[PDB]
Amino acid sequence: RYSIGFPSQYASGVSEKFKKQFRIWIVKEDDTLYVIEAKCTHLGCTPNWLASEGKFKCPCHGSGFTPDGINIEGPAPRPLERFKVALGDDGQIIVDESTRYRGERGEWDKPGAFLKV
Ligand code: FES
Repeated sequence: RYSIGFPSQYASGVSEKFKKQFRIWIVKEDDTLYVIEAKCTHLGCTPNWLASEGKFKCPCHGSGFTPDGINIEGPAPRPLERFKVALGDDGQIIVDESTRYRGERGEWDKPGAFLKV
């Protein structure tokens, strides 16, 4: 549970603001904003946004992820997890890390999984 500011403060694509501090990527996809835990779901390393290649490269066992977190290569077996994102009373985005949405169980499609912006 913390704040990552106003939706305006982001552009489409991948932001690495709170990567060092909160171990997250904040991604605005087409219509929407969502928050990716930078935690490889192979064993546990911290992968690396690679804008050139449109990819989060995990340096642990090569695992590759698309900009939406989908596991596309390497040993990683499932997409990178996502956190609940809500607008506060002050309009700023609260992230709640103790709720998580698993893209391969249709959890990205349920409330708090993203913000429409
Ligand atoms: S922990 Fe990321 S590839 Fe193994």
